[PDB]
Amino acid sequence: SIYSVFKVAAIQQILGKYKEAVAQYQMIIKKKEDYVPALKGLGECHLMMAKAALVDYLDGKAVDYIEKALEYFTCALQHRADVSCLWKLAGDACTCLYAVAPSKVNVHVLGVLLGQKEGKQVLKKNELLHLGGRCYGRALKLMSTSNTWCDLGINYYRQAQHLAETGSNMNDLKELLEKSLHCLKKAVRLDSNNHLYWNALGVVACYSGIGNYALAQHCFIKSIQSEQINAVAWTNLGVLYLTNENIEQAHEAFKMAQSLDPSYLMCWIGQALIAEAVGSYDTMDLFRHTTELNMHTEGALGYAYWVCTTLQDKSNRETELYQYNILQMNAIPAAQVILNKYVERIQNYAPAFTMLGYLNEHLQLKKEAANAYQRAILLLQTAEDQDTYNVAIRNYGRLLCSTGEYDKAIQAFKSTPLEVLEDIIGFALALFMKGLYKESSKAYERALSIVESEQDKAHILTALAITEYKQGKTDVAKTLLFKCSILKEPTTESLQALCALGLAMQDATLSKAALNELLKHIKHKDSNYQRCLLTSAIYALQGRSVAVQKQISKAVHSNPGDPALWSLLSRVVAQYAQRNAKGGVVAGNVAHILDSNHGKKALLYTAVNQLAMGSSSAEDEKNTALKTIQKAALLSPGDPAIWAGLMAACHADDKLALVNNTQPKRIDLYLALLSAVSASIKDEKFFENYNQSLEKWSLSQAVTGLIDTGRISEAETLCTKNLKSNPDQPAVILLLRQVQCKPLLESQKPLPDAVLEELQKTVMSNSTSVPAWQWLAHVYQSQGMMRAAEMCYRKSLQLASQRGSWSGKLSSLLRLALLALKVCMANISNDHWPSLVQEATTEALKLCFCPLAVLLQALLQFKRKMGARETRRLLERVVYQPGYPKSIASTARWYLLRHLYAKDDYELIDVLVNNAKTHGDTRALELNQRLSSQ
Amino acid sequence: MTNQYGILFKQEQAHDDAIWSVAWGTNKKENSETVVTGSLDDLVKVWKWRDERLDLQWSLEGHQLGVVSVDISHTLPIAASSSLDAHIRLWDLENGKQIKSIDAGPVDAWTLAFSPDSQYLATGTHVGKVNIFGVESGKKEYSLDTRGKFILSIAYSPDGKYLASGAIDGIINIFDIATGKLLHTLEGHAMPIRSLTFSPDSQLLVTASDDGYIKIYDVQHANLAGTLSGHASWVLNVAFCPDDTHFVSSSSDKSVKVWDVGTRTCVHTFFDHQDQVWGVKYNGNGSKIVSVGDDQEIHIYDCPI
Amino acid sequence: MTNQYGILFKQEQAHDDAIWSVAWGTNKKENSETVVTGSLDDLVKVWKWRDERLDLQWSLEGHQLGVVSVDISHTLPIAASSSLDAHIRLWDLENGKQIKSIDAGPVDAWTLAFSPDSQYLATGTHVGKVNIFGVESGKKEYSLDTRGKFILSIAYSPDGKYLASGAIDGIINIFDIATGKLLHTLEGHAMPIRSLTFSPDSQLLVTASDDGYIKIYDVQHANLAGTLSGHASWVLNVAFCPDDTHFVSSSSDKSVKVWDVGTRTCVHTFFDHQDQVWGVKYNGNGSKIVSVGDDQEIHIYDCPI
Amino acid sequence: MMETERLVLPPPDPLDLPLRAVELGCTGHWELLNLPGAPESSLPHGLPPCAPDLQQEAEQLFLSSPAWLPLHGVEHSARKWQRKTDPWSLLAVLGAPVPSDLQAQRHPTTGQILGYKEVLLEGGMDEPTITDLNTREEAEEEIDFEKDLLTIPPGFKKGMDFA
Repeated sequence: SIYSVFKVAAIQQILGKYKEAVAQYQMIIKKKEDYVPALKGLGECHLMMAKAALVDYLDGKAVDYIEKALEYFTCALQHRADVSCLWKLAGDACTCLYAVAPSKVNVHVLGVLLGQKEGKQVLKKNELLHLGGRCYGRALKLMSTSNTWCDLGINYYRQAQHLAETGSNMNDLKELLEKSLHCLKKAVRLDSNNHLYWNALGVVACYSGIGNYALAQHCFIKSIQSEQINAVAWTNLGVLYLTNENIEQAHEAFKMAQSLDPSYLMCWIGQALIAEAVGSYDTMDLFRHTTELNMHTEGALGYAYWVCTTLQDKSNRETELYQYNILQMNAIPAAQVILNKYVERIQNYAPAFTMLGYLNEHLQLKKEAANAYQRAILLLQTAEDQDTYNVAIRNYGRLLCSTGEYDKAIQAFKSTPLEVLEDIIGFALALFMKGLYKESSKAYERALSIVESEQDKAHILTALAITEYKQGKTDVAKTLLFKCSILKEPTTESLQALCALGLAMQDATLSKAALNELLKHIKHKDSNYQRCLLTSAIYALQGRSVAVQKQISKAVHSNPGDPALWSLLSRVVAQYAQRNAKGGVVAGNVAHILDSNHGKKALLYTAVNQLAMGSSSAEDEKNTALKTIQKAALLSPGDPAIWAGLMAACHADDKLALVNNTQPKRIDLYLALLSAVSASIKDEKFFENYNQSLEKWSLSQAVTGLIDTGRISEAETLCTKNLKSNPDQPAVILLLRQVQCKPLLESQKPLPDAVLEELQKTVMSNSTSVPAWQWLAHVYQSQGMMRAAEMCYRKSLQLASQRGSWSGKLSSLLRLALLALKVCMANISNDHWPSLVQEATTEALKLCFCPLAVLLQALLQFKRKMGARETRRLLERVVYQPGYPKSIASTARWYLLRHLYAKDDYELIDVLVNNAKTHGDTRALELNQRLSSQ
Repeated sequence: MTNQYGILFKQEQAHDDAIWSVAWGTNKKENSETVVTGSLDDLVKVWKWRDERLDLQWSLEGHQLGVVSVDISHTLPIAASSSLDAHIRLWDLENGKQIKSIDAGPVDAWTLAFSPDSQYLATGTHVGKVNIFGVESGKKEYSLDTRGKFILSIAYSPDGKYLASGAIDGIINIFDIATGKLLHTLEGHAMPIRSLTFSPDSQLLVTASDDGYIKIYDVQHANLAGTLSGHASWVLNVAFCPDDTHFVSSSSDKSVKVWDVGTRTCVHTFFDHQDQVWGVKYNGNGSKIVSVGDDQEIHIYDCPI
Repeated sequence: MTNQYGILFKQEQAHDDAIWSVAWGTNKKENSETVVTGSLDDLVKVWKWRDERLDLQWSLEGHQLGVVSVDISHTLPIAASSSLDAHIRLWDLENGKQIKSIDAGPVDAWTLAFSPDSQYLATGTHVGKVNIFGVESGKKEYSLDTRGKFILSIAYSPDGKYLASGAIDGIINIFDIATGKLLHTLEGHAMPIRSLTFSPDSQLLVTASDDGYIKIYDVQHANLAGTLSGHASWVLNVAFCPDDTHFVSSSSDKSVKVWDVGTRTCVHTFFDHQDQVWGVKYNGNGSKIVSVGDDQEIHIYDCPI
Repeated sequence: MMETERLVLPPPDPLDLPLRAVELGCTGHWELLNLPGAPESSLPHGLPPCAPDLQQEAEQLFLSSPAWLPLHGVEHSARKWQRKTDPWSLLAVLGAPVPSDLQAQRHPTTGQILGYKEVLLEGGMDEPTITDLNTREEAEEEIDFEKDLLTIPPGFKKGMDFA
């Protein structure tokens, strides 16, 4: 039996969950394709969902639902054409899509409805209304009831309303109005006890084309009398009274209706309209509540107008009305959504489009603002065009120029009369942005000639100096900025521009004067970052490189907040004076703690500071450079510096794992990271020199890592591709030479002096780089040339000392000391290498406190002597004084135990043995036992 | 009116570092309730909620850098994970030993998402495209192309034929699986999105952005249903309930909030998770909520129907 | 009526940069007159006033960033200093070699203050707490917690059992050492305080703020005795005299003024210190005044009883 | 420089071990490995580039363009709009409920469904020219809406009057 399942589905439909009922109806229709009740149920369900969608602002969903309902309704009408239920539902479906965005409604109706049965056709709104009227007439013919009469009247009213709205005709709708009035009076006379019929009669009577207000009032009173709880009739009377200058009685009627129904929107809108008409203080709150309730157009427009006016006025910033209204309630986003829905529904109001554009501009939604301005332009060409259209043109041009598209912006600013300051200045800015500085400069002098509001004049002078400077010719721009300064009151932007222009040259004195001027009498500026950055750049230009840290520390002390200052301090200690690496790490961590959106740069800077520091920690996990760089990469995977730091951290972790000798990890990802670096570099506006340095460093480090790991073929292919892409540059040829020389010379083999000479020539090719000199010294040592390696080390040392570097000097000193100590260990005559060791170690000790240098001194002295007690004293001092690395202490312990076993003191040997046992060691104890059993 | 909410379970220290992703999968017909988490490490530990607590079952590993995203399938027992290591290795999840391993850099794949039939495992790349691989079949058969910046999020509708993608600077693109042609692009926000998800019987698309706002869009058109603004810091993850009445969002202000689409309001807020929360997910039926944070704790909540 | 005042000593260049803090300690029973200063460097140089001049004795160092606060004890010979380096290393002050070194960031400790018995060394953090360490005993045994912003000033009553704390935005909290419970909060100003001090037989609390006003509060209640407004620029440090009759305040307008609590008026003003003055302190008996400025100069004054 | 090669003995000596140094970080931190080979220095090429220098940064902050000036700001335009209201859009009309349910039929005795007929609640099917003409055919109550009209609303003392 099918009747039981159909009734189950009908029950399911009554208690909501319409989608399941639709699915059930489809399943029932599957077995039998001609069951009429299922088609009727589907049509009713589709109509109700369409009306529910129309409750919100979803026009496409509604149109689709009506089309589906119409298809199902005609499918059911194919089988049973004598049923008033189907005819009335078809009429309802046809007339339901009223007052919904004309020129957006296009419905496909198929088959018998449009006369002769012909495929599928497309009908417009008026044709759909005519079909609905026809269906209503058929339903009336099959069944004469006052309800269908009223429905036909409402259909005629909708048809007349649509005809009137578009302005298609006037005075030719009188027949339709007469028909609607007759149908509604006939319906109300068939049963004069229904508030619905009375209210409908009143509404149709009060139409602007008829205006029979006495009959409307009579009908509304009758509808109220028929049934006591009639909020709709009461609020209709209140609206009628309000529009006929009856504020008091309209307020009374709206208050009674509100009391009778607390959740009705029209009565609230009426209350808001009276409050606005009387000029109260809670009009904005009433409009916000109305908009929140059910999203109606009138409350939408009122709230939008009030918010726009409040934003436009600039003297309310601290009156506690603007603050609460526009910050505690988050007015702007709600207003924005409201305006999208309103413009979707109506879409023929240029002022509404302009308000939406203004809010989107304020919200940094420039693309939507440009689209809204475009729609306003299309609507406004056929207008009075004095104020509305020219302002629309200017705003569209400004927004278009802001989002690229410079040629279209230039065209848009061409298509307007250039007699106002705004249009000329926007045209000048767009012209400058594309290039073509000369016409921009002419327009800017024109603006200067027109200008008033002297602050604006000063800004125009600053703009003239900037654009003139972009054309070179700095002297006249300097005189223009001086002229701006002489003016009665300078502006902060002009002084900043003058200071930056002075910074561009190497003069450094005009910049000091401009900075002094800014500091003397300007305090209303609330941006410590810009002034601190300018002062730091001023100090850094003269090449001092130390007073920068003092100035930034002073700024941080003055303002302990402002995480930007902490980030700047971290960055500056990362770049200049990289000896306070711990302080830089601390500053980066603090900057990350103080806020959230600075975490990216703060973590980058502290990661680089940790990398510079090395491993000067307690060997604690979860706090290493790798962890912080991974956190930074997660926070913002857009910048190249994070990937470069990832490369550096991977290389350092590889070296640390080799040193601890547990396992190599993170072996082969350099190519992917390099590709990521290139891809992320390609998308920046301009950092040309910085980008080139970044790419060079990344490529060189990647090649070095591949060489170290053992992928010689991949490195060689990369180098060959790089050298094929562009003509030769010395750095890449040196890199290729290093790649090529890995197979040869790891194992002992002699090489021709010819190969040495080309290599030396290539090293000479790109000079002033300490790494290459140190590498060539190492190569010389590996083949064996003590004098050549020493000369190269001296050259690298002198180069590092002249260039002001410090790590290179120390590295050169230590390498020279190691080489000389090595050649001395071969017990060769011509004892000048020990003198070289002594001089190098003395210089290193003068530089800083180097345990490696003192150990080298002790080792040389130990080679020279052994009888002397002092050697033993020195070795015990080195091995016993704290604050020493494990390996150096182990070596000192080893040599001390050797020397004392030679000196045959078992008590001291036991002291060394137990001292080794308290710490962790194996080699010293192994050799101790080995020499115990001689 | 607001229902009774309770934790009923708090884990002290699940991992050793910050947890970045979590996935709850009721894949098998009976009560499996498998939970897989990845946390700034090689560890992809798999937990199980048997009756009232979590018991550790698998500690499968084999990665070299921190895993940034994990996901689990509902049809077959399988799991996938990606890291900065540039390797998408998918695990068996029953014995847990490295079924496959796919090579793809951060310029080739960022986040993971299984297909509704668990067949494609699409990812997003730096150049803006959406690379689609093939499980058990091959690598990189084709990829849908959009003209934009770095792409972060990839989302699948629970019925197919749709594929959303959020990107840096807020541009949102929508593709159709049936044809593969760009239907319409939504401007969205002016800040990175980093979170997207659909709903069952998909007709609503919910976006979370970096400025704290939550947009409610409507699929097949460009109509937005509203904007929800209740959070104070960045919003990182949003998960939707199995019935279309609520959805849970986790922000960077150490607060996990659950909203309701019907009335567009915050029904409840939980004050836990002393540090940032990087992931929230629902279970098979809308009764419990899991949440993992930057601090090393795994929290399970209870939300009655 | 105003007494005769004279400098009698001016130092040309004590350090190379701006001086940020100064401490005067008459620790030993005999005439020690030890002065310790820290100035935008690693240098924590210790000076000594033997008969009529200052003689440099120790130039101990070992910091990496600028030292922001220094303090000296009156019972035992000891000193402490903190910097942006995130290290509180306390010196011996007799031989001056790094007795200890405590790790605490700017998120853990900002300023220093010795206990009346020189036992606790409380500091203030960003999150609002007051971290208390232990000299010669241990690190971070406990900390009083308040829910506020960055804390700047820490003051001890000369008999104990009290602890005041000024903070950015002007909120002032008062704690009792015996129990550690918040007694009462004074709204104060709406801007940072950065200066606090008690008085002997403590019944008066004097506050200095960033707007130029000087409030005089009374402990054990919330009654304010008046507001002193004589300065033109920011007020940075305020020190109270050993006898409850005067107190010295230093502002940012290059002027050092001495007030009187009884009548609340400025008895005298010194027009020296061409740049900002960052610290003023009294000596054991109320006869001399020390003042350090942004310019590298050390000034000692004379105030007759 | 002579360029005389200088051969060093191949065996170091078992009793003594080689000297292999490693450099860690820029800020001096060395150590000593046991195993003779590369100098094995970390970050051979220096620290990476990090952020650009302050001079370029200030050149870029201002001297990029005049777009950061406040004459091309969101302010400095002095806009204004003109308010139009429309009370008439606050009128509401409702639709009458359907007058039939289309209830099934039943055979009397051994209940079975013969068909469906439309019950009331409490040629050439193309709809040609279906309009209604020749109105005023029945008598319902003969009510008059044109002569005696109400003026006094319920609850209200007097009513607004129209000529």
